[PDB]
Amino acid sequence: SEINIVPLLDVLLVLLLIFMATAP
Amino acid sequence: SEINIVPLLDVLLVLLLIFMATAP
Amino acid sequence: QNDKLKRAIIISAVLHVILFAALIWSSFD
Amino acid sequence: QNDKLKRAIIISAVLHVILFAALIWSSFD
Amino acid sequence: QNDKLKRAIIISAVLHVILFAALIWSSFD
Amino acid sequence: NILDLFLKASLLVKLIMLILIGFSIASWAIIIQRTRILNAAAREAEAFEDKFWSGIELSRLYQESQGKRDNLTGSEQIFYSGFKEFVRLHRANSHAPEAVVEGASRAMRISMNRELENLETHIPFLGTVGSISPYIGLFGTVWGIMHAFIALGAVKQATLQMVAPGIAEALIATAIGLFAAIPAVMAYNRLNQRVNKLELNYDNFMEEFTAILHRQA
Amino acid sequence: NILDLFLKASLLVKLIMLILIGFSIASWAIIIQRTRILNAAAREAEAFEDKFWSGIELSRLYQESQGKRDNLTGSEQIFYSGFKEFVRLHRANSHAPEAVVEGASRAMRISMNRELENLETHIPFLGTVGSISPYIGLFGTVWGIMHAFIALGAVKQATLQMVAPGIAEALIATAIGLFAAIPAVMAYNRLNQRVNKLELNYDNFMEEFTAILHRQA
Amino acid sequence: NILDLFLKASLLVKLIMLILIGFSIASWAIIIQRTRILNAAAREAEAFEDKFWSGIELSRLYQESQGKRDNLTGSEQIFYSGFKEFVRLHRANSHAPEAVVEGASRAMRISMNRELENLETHIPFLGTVGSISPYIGLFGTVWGIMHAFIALGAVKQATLQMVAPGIAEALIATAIGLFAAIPAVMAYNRLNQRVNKLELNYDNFMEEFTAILHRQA
Amino acid sequence: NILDLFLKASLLVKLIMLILIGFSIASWAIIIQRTRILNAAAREAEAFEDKFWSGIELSRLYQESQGKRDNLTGSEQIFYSGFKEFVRLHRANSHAPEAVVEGASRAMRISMNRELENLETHIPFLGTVGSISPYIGLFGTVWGIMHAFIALGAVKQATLQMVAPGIAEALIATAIGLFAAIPAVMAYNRLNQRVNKLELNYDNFMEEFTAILHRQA
Amino acid sequence: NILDLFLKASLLVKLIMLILIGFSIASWAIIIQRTRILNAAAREAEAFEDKFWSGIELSRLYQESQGKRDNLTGSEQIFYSGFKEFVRLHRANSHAPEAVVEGASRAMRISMNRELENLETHIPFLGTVGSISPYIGLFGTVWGIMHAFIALGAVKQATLQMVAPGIAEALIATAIGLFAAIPAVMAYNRLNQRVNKLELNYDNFMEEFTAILHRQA
Repeated sequence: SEINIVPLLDVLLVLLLIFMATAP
Repeated sequence: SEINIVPLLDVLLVLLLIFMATAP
Repeated sequence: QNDKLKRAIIISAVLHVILFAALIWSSFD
Repeated sequence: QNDKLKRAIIISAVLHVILFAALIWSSFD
Repeated sequence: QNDKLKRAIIISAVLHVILFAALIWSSFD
Repeated sequence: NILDLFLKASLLVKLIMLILIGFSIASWAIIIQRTRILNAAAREAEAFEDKFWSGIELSRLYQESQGKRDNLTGSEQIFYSGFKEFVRLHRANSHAPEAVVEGASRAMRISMNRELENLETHIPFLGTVGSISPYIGLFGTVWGIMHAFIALGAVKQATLQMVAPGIAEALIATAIGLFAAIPAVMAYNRLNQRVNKLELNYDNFMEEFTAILHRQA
Repeated sequence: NILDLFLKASLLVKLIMLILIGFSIASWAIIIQRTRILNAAAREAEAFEDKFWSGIELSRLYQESQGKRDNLTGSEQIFYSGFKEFVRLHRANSHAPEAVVEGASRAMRISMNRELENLETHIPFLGTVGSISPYIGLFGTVWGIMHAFIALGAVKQATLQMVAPGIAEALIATAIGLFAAIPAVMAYNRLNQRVNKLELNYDNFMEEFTAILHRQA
Repeated sequence: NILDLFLKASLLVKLIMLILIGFSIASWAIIIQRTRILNAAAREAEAFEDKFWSGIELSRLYQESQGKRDNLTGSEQIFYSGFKEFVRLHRANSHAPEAVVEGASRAMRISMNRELENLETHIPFLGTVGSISPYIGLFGTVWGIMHAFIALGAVKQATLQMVAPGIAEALIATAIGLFAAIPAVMAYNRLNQRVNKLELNYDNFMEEFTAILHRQA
Repeated sequence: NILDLFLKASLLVKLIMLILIGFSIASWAIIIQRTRILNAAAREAEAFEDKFWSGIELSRLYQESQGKRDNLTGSEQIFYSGFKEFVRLHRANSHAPEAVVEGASRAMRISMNRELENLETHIPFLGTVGSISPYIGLFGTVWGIMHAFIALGAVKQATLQMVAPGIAEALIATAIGLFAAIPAVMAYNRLNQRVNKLELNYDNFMEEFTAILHRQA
Repeated sequence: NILDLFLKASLLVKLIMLILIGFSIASWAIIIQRTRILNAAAREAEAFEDKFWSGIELSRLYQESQGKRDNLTGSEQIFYSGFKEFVRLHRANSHAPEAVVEGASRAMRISMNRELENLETHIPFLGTVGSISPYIGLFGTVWGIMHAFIALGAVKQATLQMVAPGIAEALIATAIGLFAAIPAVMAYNRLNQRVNKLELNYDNFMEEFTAILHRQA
């Protein structure tokens, strides 16, 4: 009985791409 | 032998916070 | 133990309702 | 055992206070 | 024993080479 | 403005949030109820273990147990059923000793199985909550972000402030998921350990009592 | 539509989506198939366990068991194999009484192992699916994200209108992965618990039958 | 500086910080207090085992043990209980040797179980704290990210002050969560392997004592 | 595309990728090798276990084994060692049954230990690879991000589009690390489960053979 | 550059770096020290195993061991202690053969435990270092980034170009931690495996010598 938060990296990368895309 | 995921999540969160702080 | 289970359910429900209401009220402020 | 628990709690509290003071001092430098 | 290990090593190597070649090709598309 | 965010969210997000709240409410009460039962059972077993080996004759113990009728629970029920069937088979004519011993042993096994089944109720439900809770929240967050981008795509030219409120509303589900997930994971292991520790004592007591009665006949 | 997004996707994304859909279908089929068998086995075992202790002579039970020999299962099969080995060894050779009991015990153990192996089919695949699917989804998303970063590295003055379809396609893979991974985890533990609870009845019956065979040997 | 950010944060973040601080204090106290008890138990066990193999008559040791009966602990209590049960059984009704051997064995087992239960306390709490420590920090970081995104949604252009609180609260939550988890991880296995070696010494002593008692009767 | 990024990478990143690829190749080779050996050992053990209980005299089996006069594998080795020890130990030294039984059992234990050691090679390498692999990927990611940020400050123009490639390199490194890591982590447990069952079967066979030898003393 | 890094770094940043460097040096020194000791122990054990089976009478081996005097390690120490205890117990003529055999076995067990404890020194420090190292680096990185962000708000002339040198220096902390932690796990596993290998040889020799000594009684 543990906690799996593996899919959270997906959301982190998706959100990270937004800031880079709208940089200029 | 089990996969340790916490350090990767911490590094990703740190990078995301760094990118967010530079928005303004 | 069934009546004790119902009492525990009621106590948990009322405590959760009170805590959530307090958190929501403090969130606006 | 309970007295040992109280002594351990007191020691831990003193150590935590000292560590917090050291952290606050190091935050300025 | 050793010959079987060598054969398994060769099979793994060729499979990995094929997989990497397939992955590289998909990048141009 | 948490209430405003809850009202503004789509149907699926609200449904998932209600489901998670229901799981949390159902989860707390089970732990609160089961801890007391396990704690009481431990001391009752210790007390009965203390009383049995005092050197008192078995007939006196049976006479004491007769009055308490159905109030007997735990190892007391085991002793009552075992001695009852032992006496019933012994008073029958033309009896082999080993047959009577086995007849008592099967009753002891049945009683112990019933007691364990009664004790271990509702425990497996916590593991399902602890293992499924975060996934639903992540699914809700992904769905919310997907529809946020779908709504953003309607206008091809937009800035971050056009989509920023949508993302913040989506991340609500994962927090509630983790909040519901943590306590069940915390409590399940301790409950299982207590159950196993209690079962071992009953096994040992049954073995010793079966061994003792063999020399009686 | 989703079909349009599937069509415009490259080979890798299509393959990943097809694999995930296949895993979902296989998991549902396995759960549905295994539930009925695990339900029927317990009923048959309980019925035979109730029938056995009626006090009928073992020879009559063995004679009746030969009528439907090709369709026996569970405790009936265990008892049939044990009795057959016992009678063959006793009436075909002259040895010490302990050797016959040892051979009967070995035959019963082998039969029980075969029965458990037949009962425990196709279970670990659910656990493998549950432990594998999220990583496949993450890889499928990371591929697209890396390609989007490579594309954005060369272009200038991005308006967030060119990379939106990439995010829209990437999110669906993770959503499908989570949906596939949800039910296998909850099915696995329940099925394992049922099998573990079923093993003890066979163990107890083997011990009791060996003890019974010892006396009449 | 840190106090400014802590005060500026909402109440939920402060509650999470307080919970983490409490867990850290409790873990430190338990780790401090367990080692002295373990070392004292080991030294006492070795010291008592030294005197048992010196050729002194067992009757003299039993007489000496009575003088401090109420304060007996460690390996000394097992011998006391075993010898008391053996002498009581032998002095009464002239029981068979197997009966007195089994009585000594059961008394020794009960005493050993009680002693091991006394030794192992609060150890699983450290493991639970070490396992579940960082996820509360992740909860806090998620809430901080949500607050930062909500702040970024203002109509006006964002500034440093508008996004200052969320970043600070998330960083503080992560830092405290990481800080609270080190000692439990560093101490759990070292504390468990300490008891795992005393159990073996107790088992060996029990076997030797039973073997010695076998010849006397 | 990606090949250009790999060509433009630094030395340490390329070395890390090569090391990870080599580890993956070695792990896959070992995994492919071990399974056939395990299955062959299982079937060979089952065949000889079946051959033992057919009823043929043990002397004939020993004569056939000696006539083979070659290295054996599985349960055949244990029987040969035990019988060879028994043949000399029965006539020589003490004729008490306990001494001969213990002497045969010691040889059986030694043979079991050496066979188990010979069957369990190259397994811990998979575990150590699974434990160590992700940290190298994280090291590569951190190094890439550090160099990307260091290079940015050397120019007057500050654009994130200039920083974009380093993130892609870091993500590639992390993905390769996880891909190398996972399969060994699964295979370690998947392989240990089989060795446990083989050990149990060997122990049961040893117990049966020891009883059979003892009953004729 | 190290002096520049230390000058530019504040408190709680250089202390962590010094601790990590010390841990790396200590781990390397411990590994280098222990490899030779283990190799020499293995060679000496093999040599004495070769010597024992030469057919020389036990008495002559005893004078050879006495000629060696104080300098004895492992099997030599076990044999010397066992023979000394056996002779001392036998000369008294006040104990049964089983008593003297048990007394002889106890001394050998104690000597074996002491030798294993002497061999197994300093191993757990490697495990502690490997388990702890990354988290200290993460804590240092978080603290450094917090300080860098805090110092930025003081100057209102901030630019995205001027923060890159400050951000770059913070991440050096975690790389050192990972580099320190990498070899510790592999060294720990290999050393533990070698110790486990030696334990079996010691146990086998102890059992064989106990049987041989009991034979002459």
